[PDB]
Formats: sequence, C-alpha cells, structure tokens
Amino acid sequence: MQVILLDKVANLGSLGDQVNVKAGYARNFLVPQGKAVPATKKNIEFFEARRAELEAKLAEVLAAANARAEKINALETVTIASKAGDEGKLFGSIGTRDIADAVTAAGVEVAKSEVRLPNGVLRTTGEHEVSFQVHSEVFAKVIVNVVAE
Amino acid sequence: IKVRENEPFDVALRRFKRSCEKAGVLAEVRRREFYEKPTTERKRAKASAVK
Amino acid sequence: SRVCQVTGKRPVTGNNRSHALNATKRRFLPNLHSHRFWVESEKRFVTLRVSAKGMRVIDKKGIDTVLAELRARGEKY
Amino acid sequence: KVYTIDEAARTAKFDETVEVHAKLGIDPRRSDQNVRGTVSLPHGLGKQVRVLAIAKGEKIKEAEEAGADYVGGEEIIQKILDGWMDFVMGAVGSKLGRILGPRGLNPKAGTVGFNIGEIIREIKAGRIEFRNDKTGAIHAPVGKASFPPEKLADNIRAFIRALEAHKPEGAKGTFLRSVYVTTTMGPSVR
Amino acid sequence: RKQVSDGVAHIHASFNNTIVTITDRQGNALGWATAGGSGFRGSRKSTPFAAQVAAERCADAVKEYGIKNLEVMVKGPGPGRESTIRALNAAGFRITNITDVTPIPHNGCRPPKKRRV
RNA sequence: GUUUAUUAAAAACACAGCACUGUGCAAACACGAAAGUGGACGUAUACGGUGUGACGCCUGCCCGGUGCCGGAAGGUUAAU
RNA sequence: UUGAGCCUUGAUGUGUAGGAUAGGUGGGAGGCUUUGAAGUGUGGACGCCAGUCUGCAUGGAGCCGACCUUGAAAUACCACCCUUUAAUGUUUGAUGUUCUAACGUUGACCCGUAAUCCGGGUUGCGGACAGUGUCUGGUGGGUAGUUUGACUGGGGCGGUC
Ligand SMILES: [Mg+2]
Ligand SMILES: [Mg+2]
Ligand SMILES: [Mg+2]
Ligand SMILES: [Mg+2]
Ligand SMILES: [Mg+2]
Ligand SMILES: [Mg+2]
Ligand SMILES: [Mg+2]
Ligand SMILES: [Mg+2]
Ligand SMILES: [Mg+2]
Repeated sequence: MQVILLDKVANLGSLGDQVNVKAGYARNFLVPQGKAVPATKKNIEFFEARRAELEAKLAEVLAAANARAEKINALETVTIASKAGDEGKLFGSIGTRDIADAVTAAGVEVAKSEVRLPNGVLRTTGEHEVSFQVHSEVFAKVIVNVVAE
Repeated sequence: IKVRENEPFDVALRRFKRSCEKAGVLAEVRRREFYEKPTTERKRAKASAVK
Repeated sequence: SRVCQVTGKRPVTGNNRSHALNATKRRFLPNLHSHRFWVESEKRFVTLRVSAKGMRVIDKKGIDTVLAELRARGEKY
Repeated sequence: KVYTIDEAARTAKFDETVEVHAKLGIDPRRSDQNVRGTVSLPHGLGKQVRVLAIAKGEKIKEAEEAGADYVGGEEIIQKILDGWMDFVMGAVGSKLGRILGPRGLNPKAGTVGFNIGEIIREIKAGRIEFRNDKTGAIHAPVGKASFPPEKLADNIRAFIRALEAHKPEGAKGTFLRSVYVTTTMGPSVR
Repeated sequence: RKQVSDGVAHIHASFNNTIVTITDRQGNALGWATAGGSGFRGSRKSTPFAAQVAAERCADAVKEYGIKNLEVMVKGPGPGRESTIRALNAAGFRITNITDVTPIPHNGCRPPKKRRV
C-alpha cells in the first residue's frame, strides 16, 4: 500500500511522509502500533490541511520570538540605581531577575530566564553588557549601566 | 628424534635415527603379526649371541 | 464452514477438464485464513475467518467499516 | 553522444587510422558477411589510390586517369609471374576469369570496374574513396574512416556507413558501432 | 596473498611414495607436492630422486608466502625420507630443527598378515 | 486352534518362532472433504506393513529386467 | 554471500622452409619511453613446470619495416575480438545470517467455570518457515468409465481383409 506515517519510523519513514509499504508490514506492525496509516485519500488531504498550518504560520511567529530583539538594540541601555564603594565600584550588583525584571518593567518585555549576565554586569559600576535570550539561535546584545545615585 | 641444531652448518647430522626408531620398529611392526614364532626367532637370536 | 466473513466467498463447484476434455465435478475453495486484526476503536483483537480478498477489503474499507457491516447483518464477532 | 563524437579523436602523425568496426550478427541458420564493390561512402576522403587492373595493352591511355596510377599489361600477366618478391585491384566482369594468374598459394582483390565503351567515362565515381571489409573471425566490418582534417563532416560515415546494415539470419543482433585508432578507443550507440 | 616467513616442512615418507606439505606454525596447510604427482609412476616414484623434485615443486609454491625459515618433521621409512630435506636446504630455506614423527604403537592393532611372495 | 451356516475340515487359514522393511511421537498407519478419533493414556525391548512358519542342520551364485533406495555435473523439462 | 545473463577493463597462442613458443582479418612506413625503458633480483600467479605477464624494485637511455624466405609478416603501435580464463558492478533470484509482529503450538498458567471441549488472557518454544487456497509439472489399478474387429466347413490357433 501507500500509507502515510506518524512517528519517524526507521529505514523508510520521516514523521509525516507518504511512503509505500508491503501490506504485511502495515497490518501486523506499523498501523496497529500506530506508526502509520492507510493513505485513504480522505486522509492524504487531512494532511494537506496539516501542510499549511503549524509550519508556514508559527515560524513567522518565531519571527516574533526574534523581532522582540529588534527592540533589544533600539534602546540598548537600561540603568540600575546601584551606587559605588571606595572608588566607582558597585555598592549594588545586578543579575538576571535584575536584568530581566529591570528589562520587563518598561517597553522591553522579556521572560526572566532570558537574560544572560556572565558573572559580570553587577560586580563593579558603569557600563557592562549581557546576552538576551528569546529564541534558540537569535538572542541579542544590549548595554547595561549601573548608575551610582 | 628431535635435533634443534644451531648456527654454522647445513649438514643433517641426524645419526640419531639409526639409534632408536626408523626401521628398528618400523620394518618390525609393519607386516605379519608373528606370535609364537618370535619365541623361535629370539631363540636363534641367542644361540648366536653365546659365541 | 469454509466461508469468508467479509465477502461471502465460499466453495464453488465446477469441472476438471481433462486434456481429452473429460469433465469431472470438482470444487474451488476460497483462500481462507483466520486472522487477528487489531481494532483500535475497541481496545481488542478480533479474529476473523477471512479470505485474502477479504483482507484486501479490510485494508481499503477499514476494519471499523467492515466490522460494522457484519454487525449490521447480525453476524457475530 | 547520441550520434557520434568525431571530436573524440583528440599524438601520432595523423588520425586517418580510425577504423569502422560496427558489429554484425552471428551465423544462426544461414547468413554471410559481404562487402560490396569497394564501399565508397558519401565522403570523397581524398585518397589517391593505386588500382592494379587486369586490363589490356589498349587501356593504358585513359584507364589510368580516374583514381589510380597504372595498369597491368597483357604481356605482364605471366611475364612478371616468377617471383614472390617481385610480384583496390581489379578483374573485369562477364565472361572473364582470374584463376590463371591470381588464384595460387592469399590477398584481397575482386572488384574495380568493368568497362568496354570507356576506360574513364564522364560519370562513374566511387573507386578512389574507400576500400572493403570482409569476414575475419567471429565478425567483419574491418576498415577505415575520416582523418585528422575532419570534424562532424566525416560523420557522414555514420549515417551512410552504419546504414550498410544488410539482411541478418535468425536469432542474431547486428548493432554496435566502434571506431578510432592510433590514439584512443570507443564509440556510443547504433 | 598473505605472508608468514616462519614455517614447518611436513614430509610423509612411505615405501610406495612420499608427499611433502609445508604448513605454518599452527599447522595450517600452505603448499604441497608429491612424488607421484611430479611425473614418474610405479617403481619410478618410489625413489629418493622423485622425492627430491617433490620438495622442489613444493618450494615453488610455498615461497608464495615468502617463507624464510622452517622446521622439518619426518614421518615414515622409505626413500625421500632425508633426500627430500636436502632439497629443502638447497632451494634456499633456512632450516631450524629436525624431528622424526613416525608413529609407534605400544602394540595396538594387529597389523596385516600376508606376503608370501 | 480356524474355515467354505446349506455337496470341500483339508495338505487350505492361523499359530509360536524368524526375517525384512517403515516409524523420534502432533509417529508411521488407519476412519474421516473437516472437526474429532483409533495407533496409545503406548514411545523404538514400542507401534505399523510385508513375507516365512515349532524345532534340528542349513539357507550358495545373479543387480541385466521390473521394483525400491541414493546421487547430482550435464542434458531435457510446467505455470510463470 | 553465491550459481547465470549483460556492460566496461586485462590475458594469451611450442602446423613446416626461418633473424623465432606467427590467433584471424584491418588501419598501418613511425609510434614509443625522461607522464622516468631494455635486462638482471625477487614478490602474487596462470600451468601440457614449455614458459610467460606484471605492481614493486636494482636499474639509467634506444629498439625497428618490405627486409630474401612463409598458402598468410611483425613484441613497430592500435582495434572490433575468437581459443579460454580472471577481477568490481548492474540486475534477477537462490542459498546462507538475525529479529518479531503475521502464523504454528497435540508446553505451562489465569479467567469465564466445581469443565481433559471451547473462547479470551499471560508466559514458554517456534517463526515468516510450517501449513492452507489458486495455478502447475510429476506420481497415481487406490478408485472410475470403457475398449479389446470381422471372415472361419463350431470356436480357438494359423491364415486372410
Ligand atoms: Mg485339529
Ligand atoms: Mg459346506
Ligand atoms: Mg445363509
Ligand atoms: Mg463335510
Ligand atoms: Mg512387527
Ligand atoms: Mg506357507
Ligand atoms: Mg485394487
Ligand atoms: Mg478397472
Ligand atoms: Mg466370428
């Protein structure tokens, strides 16, 4: 038969292709342990609706889990009111829920665990930097400036 | 039986084999089985070895 | 009885024609095989005595559709 | 390629040595492997041959100017017949036989042209072009073609040399072109 | 194919004929030749000459693994018994140790009877 | 011992014994379109078939023919 | 993995007069090797142990042609290849390796169920074999239906048509 697959399936499958398999394999193994299904045409278009949706649509929505950072370099500077000891060296210090909570709390809304401050930003005063995370490949840089007020 | 000769010489040197096996017990064990006839063979083999 | 539950196939009578053309009553049995089909929609195996043509029909129509046909004519399974 | 690559001759002196060896079929039933009266081929080729004829002491004044050089006289039939070292080729047709001076004990000579009205008449071309190619072992074809001064112009010996496919026997398959020589080898299909 | 260099010469030497096989140190057969197969048949092959040419055709067949040195194991009485280990020295083999392996029953089977010739 | 109930009781059948041959058990074999059975709640010192016919002394020669068993290199050879 | 096709790629020839272990015709009077040779020294190796080929290598720079003979002339070079053989593939199986999931179970167990049937279930052993359907070649007095002439000094035998 033809049959269209479900899971990845070894030396033939893919995850949702239209392979062609010996019926002995389809009945008796694949379809029963639902790893595939009869290509009843009714189905093959059940799959064409499934060829437009999740893919074409929700990847220009990860073009929004990405263009969040088109507003990461268009400000590129938050200040933290953290002072300085005996020579412009932070009396404060700023981490991730400091650089995600002092990022969210404006027009820059990020998820608190989306702010990568290398053992840095907060340790001393002045300008620093950080690695802001929204996508797996597209993050983005800013500049942080712990203001000693 | 065994000779594991060493360095400088290509000659056999296996004079050993005429001091033990070979035809000794090989022409012997070869043919007929003998029996009580070796008694007569080994009797003449001693009437000799007196003188 | 050598009868396919899907299609009705059962033995049929015909002739054996010799080379001399002698007829002889014979039968033609169907290719019956009892077979365990997994019915997902009932969390159960249902074994049927079917002809291979039968299997082919179950493969196309779909077991759930075929079982329904039997249920329809009060055929048990 | 589809037809023939005559650019596939591409370090001798000249590649006139590119022989036409197009396969033929076996002997299933009864069939032969015959070459016509000097297969010319629709390419002049440019070959100034040497055609030795069994003509007479009359046709030495025009039967020597038509794609040849000389002709063997009537006195030189057996007056030059006592030396294996001192002695295409021709043999006039009809009631003329060639076994009293060309049949003893091993060459290839048969056809040239039979003419009693003209030794070289206005239009009778076909000789000073190509030779022949008869049976050898398990096949035939053995000849020659084109040169180094050719291109897809001497590829008229592919649509008028592989077109020399004659009647086969029964349970045979004559079709396998192959040329070239004194450089490389090969050919495509037929 | 293959390569060994350290081998063993086996020679079967029986009144009727003698056969030579060169094998490796595990006893896996490499090459063999036989007095009766080198020509000469009958009283012919029953000679030390025949056994000689038999260590020869053999050397031209076992050098086909590049053997350099080999032990000798002699079995049987019979011509070619030692005439055949002379052929092996000369043919350009180093020759390590010699041995006799002709089997000696502690009186088992009853050997054949006859030979009223 | 058995047998032709009703023209044959015998030298015919059987018989213990012998031999050959098949059978590893869902045995071979047999009743059965099948299911189910017998063989057997047995298992090769067992079961089937076949001939011979207590016992004594013995049982030679022939494998061309037919039958059976084995073999595969080639040859020929079905549906397809 | 292996038996057959089929496609490239390499082998090799002791009929006689002879410079000599000439395969058949065909191109064919200079190709070649410093893109590193002849001939020595071995390697794998074919085999009528007659001898050949070659990757490696010591090597270090020319061989040839109608040459007159031979029914047929060049290891001068190249071809389509025959004698027979050999190596990858392409394809077709077939034989051979495992798996489990179809299927087999005349192993053990659970339930329906106080049941040596059956069904379902679990587990063990098998396992794409086995077996069955259709088609097909072989076997097939076990069974079946039949045939197995006439003339004739009765019929049969012989003879005859
Ligand atoms: Mg009585
Ligand atoms: Mg009575
Ligand atoms: Mg009555
Ligand atoms: Mg009475
Ligand atoms: Mg019995
Ligand atoms: Mg009797
Ligand atoms: Mg009967
Ligand atoms: Mg009958
Ligand atoms: Mg009558």
